[PDB]
Amino acid sequence: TLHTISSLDYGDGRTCVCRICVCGKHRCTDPKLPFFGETTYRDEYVPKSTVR
Amino acid sequence: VRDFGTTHSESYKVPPHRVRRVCPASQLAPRPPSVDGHYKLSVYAIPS
Repeated sequence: TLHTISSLDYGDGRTCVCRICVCGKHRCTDPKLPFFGETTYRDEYVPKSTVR
Repeated sequence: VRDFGTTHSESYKVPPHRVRRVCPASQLAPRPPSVDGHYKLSVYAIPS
């Protein structure tokens, strides 16, 4: 059965759909991963200058 | 005193009416997730 509201709550008045899915058919494992990438040419051929 | 009860009538009857309650997760309409990746909904709007 559904548990108490205090257990389900995060502590701010909101709860996740995974805790309310008593049957376990639904899932919420959808994190976010950024695109961490830069090439050699952009990294090391930076604009440069020097004194004559 | 005979009840006139055939095998078919006794074995097969009108099935009782019952209510099956699906999980509230299927009841609740989906929404895009929050920053943590979990779909967060208000506690007081939990259906049944």
